[PDB]
Amino acid sequence: STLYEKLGGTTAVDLAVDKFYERVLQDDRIKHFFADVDMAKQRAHQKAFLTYAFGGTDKYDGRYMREAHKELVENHGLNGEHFDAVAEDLLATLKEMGVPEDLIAEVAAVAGAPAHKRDVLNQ
Ligand code: HEM
Ligand SMILES: O=S([O-])[O-]
Repeated sequence: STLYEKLGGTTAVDLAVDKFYERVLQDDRIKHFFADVDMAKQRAHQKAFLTYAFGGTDKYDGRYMREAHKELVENHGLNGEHFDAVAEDLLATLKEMGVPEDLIAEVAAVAGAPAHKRDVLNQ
């Protein structure tokens, strides 16, 4: 039911979040969206993205998502291409960790949920 059950406990979740953070950090498509934020904050974001994706959606109200990403949309040019890149990066990380493909699809449908994409992009 929770993230730690899905992935096999606290080490495993740390592994997932660290790998995801590392991949986004190296991704020239999206790294500039975090340029005005420190490294702990960037990590906390990848944790939040992953947590959401695994189905702790309820922590993140769409109204809060709209507001949280508004400056990205208005000031950094955030668009659907960038959105898809973060989601892609998560799935690549999970695949590298050995996460079963059925779990990967579950999380991909949540991470790329049209309602969430609309909120994040302020559409
Ligand atoms: C998609 C699954 C998605 C969610 C969920 C999400 C959450 C989220 C929250 C809760 C914050 C607020 C953090 C705070 O402490 O104020 C937040 C912040 C930022 N996000 Fe995000 N976010 C999701 C998706 C995306 C995507 C696709 C991008 C693309 C670059 C992105 C970016 C950012 C940025 C930048 C911030 C602000 C900096 C930060 O505080 O981390 N998010 N997001
Ligand atoms: O231990 S938490 O900051 O991923």
